[PDB]
Amino acid sequence: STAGKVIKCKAAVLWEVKKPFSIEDVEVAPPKAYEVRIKMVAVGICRTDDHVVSGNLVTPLPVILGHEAAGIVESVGEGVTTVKPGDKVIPLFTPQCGKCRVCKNPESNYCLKNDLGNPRGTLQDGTRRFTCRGKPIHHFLGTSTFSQYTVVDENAVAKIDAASPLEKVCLIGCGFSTGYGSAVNVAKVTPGSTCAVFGLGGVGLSAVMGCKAAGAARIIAVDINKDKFAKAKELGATECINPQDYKKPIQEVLKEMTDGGVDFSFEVIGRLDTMMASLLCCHEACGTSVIVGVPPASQNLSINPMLLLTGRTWKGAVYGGFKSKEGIPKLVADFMAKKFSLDALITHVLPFEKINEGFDLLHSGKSIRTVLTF
Amino acid sequence: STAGKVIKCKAAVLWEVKKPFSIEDVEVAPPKAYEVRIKMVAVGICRTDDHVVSGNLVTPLPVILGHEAAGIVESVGEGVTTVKPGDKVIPLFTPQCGKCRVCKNPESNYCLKNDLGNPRGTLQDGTRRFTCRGKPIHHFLGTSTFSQYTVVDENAVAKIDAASPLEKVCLIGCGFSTGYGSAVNVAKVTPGSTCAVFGLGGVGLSAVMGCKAAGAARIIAVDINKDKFAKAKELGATECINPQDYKKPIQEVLKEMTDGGVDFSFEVIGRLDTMMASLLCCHEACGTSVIVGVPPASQNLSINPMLLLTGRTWKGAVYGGFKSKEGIPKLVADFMAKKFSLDALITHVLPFEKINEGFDLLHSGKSIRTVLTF
Ligand SMILES: NC(=O)c1ccc[n+]([C@@H]2O[C@H](COP(=O)([O-])OP(=O)(O)OC[C@H]3O[C@@H](n4cnc5c(N)ncnc54)[C@H](O)[C@@H]3O)[C@@H](O)[C@H]2O)c1
Ligand SMILES: NC(=O)c1ccc[n+]([C@@H]2O[C@H](COP(=O)([O-])OP(=O)(O)OC[C@H]3O[C@@H](n4cnc5c(N)ncnc54)[C@H](O)[C@@H]3O)[C@@H](O)[C@H]2O)c1
Ligand SMILES: [Zn+2]
Ligand SMILES: [Zn+2]
Ligand SMILES: [Zn+2]
Ligand SMILES: [Zn+2]
Repeated sequence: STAGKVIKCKAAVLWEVKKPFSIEDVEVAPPKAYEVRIKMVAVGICRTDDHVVSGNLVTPLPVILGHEAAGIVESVGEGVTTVKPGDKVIPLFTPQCGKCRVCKNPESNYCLKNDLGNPRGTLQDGTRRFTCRGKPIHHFLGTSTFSQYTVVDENAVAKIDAASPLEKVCLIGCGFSTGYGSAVNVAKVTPGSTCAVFGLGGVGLSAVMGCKAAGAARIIAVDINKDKFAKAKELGATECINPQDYKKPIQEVLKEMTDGGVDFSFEVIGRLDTMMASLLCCHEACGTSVIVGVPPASQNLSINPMLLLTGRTWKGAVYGGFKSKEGIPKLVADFMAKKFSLDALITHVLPFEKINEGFDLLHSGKSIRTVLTF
Repeated sequence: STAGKVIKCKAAVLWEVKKPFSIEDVEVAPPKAYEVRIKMVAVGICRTDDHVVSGNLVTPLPVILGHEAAGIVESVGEGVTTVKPGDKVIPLFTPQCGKCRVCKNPESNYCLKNDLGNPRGTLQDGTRRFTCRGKPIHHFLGTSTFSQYTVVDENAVAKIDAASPLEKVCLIGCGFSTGYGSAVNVAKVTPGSTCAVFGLGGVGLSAVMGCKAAGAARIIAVDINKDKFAKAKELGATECINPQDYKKPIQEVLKEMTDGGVDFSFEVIGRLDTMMASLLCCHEACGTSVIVGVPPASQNLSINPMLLLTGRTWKGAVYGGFKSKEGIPKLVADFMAKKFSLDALITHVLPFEKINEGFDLLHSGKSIRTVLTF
């Protein structure tokens, strides 16, 4: 078929920050050893991809973004053992190399092969694999799934049940794993808990579902766009509060209604002020706050150490604490076992060519998740 | 009798900022409903008392300070079931009321009857018990043990072993418990780990001891006053490193030396600089940083969220996370079972009358603990 030689296909290239997508012809080069070329079926538009086109994330340009996705293996490099041609996979946006200090810790998931800390714009081997009009293109977060084909490494590709719906199970690459793992795994939510979840988009609604899942007493979701409330209610929310109806700031309104702080506070928006509301609204001698939202580049918060001395614990994490290559297999098997549902979150399915339109529904706020089909 | 009514004795009166403490004559009105009037026998000087004098801790003046002590029950106020007269007893700078949210909740020890957070200088009910020169005097942290006699509340005092050598055992009243529990109880130092302790005065050295009791493998004790290292070492430190011998900042100094970050970092000092230094030296994808030192009056840190999004967990604590009425007798029981030695922390024993000399000894770096015997 194509394996061995190069494939020429399309992609939605980002050339300039604050500039639209260019769906172009590109040349995706052969899988090297311990790497794999995938053929996409469906990709999801996540707000982390919208942080690079607006300058909040700094990454080398030109670049082809994307990371919540699903596809089928077209070829394997030498000694690739885990997957084989024909197989179904979900590309992981943080790998599980198997050998590093982080990886060895049962409790850590930010493997030392990730491109989040300081972006290289390559694949672990040192190079790139894309060329457009002769100009090579950079790889986003290792995955680069906004293209009709992709080469990712063997330790960052997770195989899934060959009976999975690729057009639904794709949010398990970031959207769900992240939010759900924040509640379930990271914050260690207790049956009885009172949680406050700031932000009602596809990664936060999975934290609402996760809080419910763990046995929360009250789940207070916070947002500015009120059409978000309904869906959240429907997934596990006890009450929904839009901070615009208040005279006192929302950390006060949320404190008074829970007896001076919620048990767990989550911030799934990603902005410097709400990261403080989410610290101030938990209970001062027993709260916990999990930062989930990736913030604006180079900008700092100011906090007085007395806010933590009494006991609030502040933390955060990437991929909901789930070990990419070992955990996503499982999480897909739980989708399949009919244990939870991704259908609530996917609100529109546009073909790949409308990638920018999806980005406009994300910006106006009509989408929980827009899924792109190849 | 001693008991019955108002006692007239000597006390350590702080009438103004940065003043020497006068030893004047005060009157100690008898314990009301559910109160205790203890006679002091041994008190320890702790830098938190000192934080008031220097203005780091605004607390209302005139005042009697001291919260680290032992003595014997004298007159007990009507309704007390907890302790009776003659019991060798230790006061507690954080109450364990039993009934409040924090008290009910299995992890928090910050009882609401505290003037720790927000001060008031009285005993719980709102009134004060000492008068000097027809002027009424405030209390410090509901204890005020720098005095021959004091009136505590019932939910704030602990019953200990009638064999306990007051003079040494008094240290569990702040210094030991805080540092110990900071490792053993809240950082949760897992076995075969690497810990860093910044600061080597009474409480800090108990934090060194606690990390060893938990079973960590490398203990790095960072402190500028070299002299302390001899004790530190002998007590449980692996390598205590002094900050001035370096060219490079102590965070990265420790980062390289530990494969990018120590596992548990504690700051048992109070310098804002050091609270930051300690966060940055713990491992980005699973580091832990407990604040233990009391920051001076409203000097706020500036930090960027990315230090937490990868996995660091920042948090704080009072009383080793030990619930007061409970943990301190248990801990003293282990001390009576020869579990630790408080001899190694006590470096001077002054006659009470010398209160002023002991503060100087603190300020010099000659002392670890100084016991002012009554
Ligand atoms: N931790 C991770 O591993 C990880 C992975 C992916 C994404 N993320 C982060 O999650 C963030 C959220 O992503 P998303 O997928 O949910 O997209 P999203 O854009 O749909 O969600 C944002 C929500 O915030 C709401 N909002 C806006 N202003 C608000 C305000 N001032 N107060 C409260 N709510 C407000 C918006 O209306 C929307 O409901 C992303 O920015 C990204 O940084 C984190
Ligand atoms: N949370 C609580 O329960 C609790 C209880 C008691 C005390 N505290 C606080 O803990 C702190 C310690 O008490 P202590 O009696 O042991 O005081 P201490 O003065 O004896 O300890 C200070 C140590 O820090 C060292 N040091 C000073 N500046 C330094 C710097 N810039 N870098 C590194 N080391 C430096 C000093 O050399 C000394 O070794 C005080 O701030 C006190 O207010 C908290
Ligand atoms: Zn790894
Ligand atoms: Zn994403
Ligand atoms: Zn103290
Ligand atoms: Zn209480």
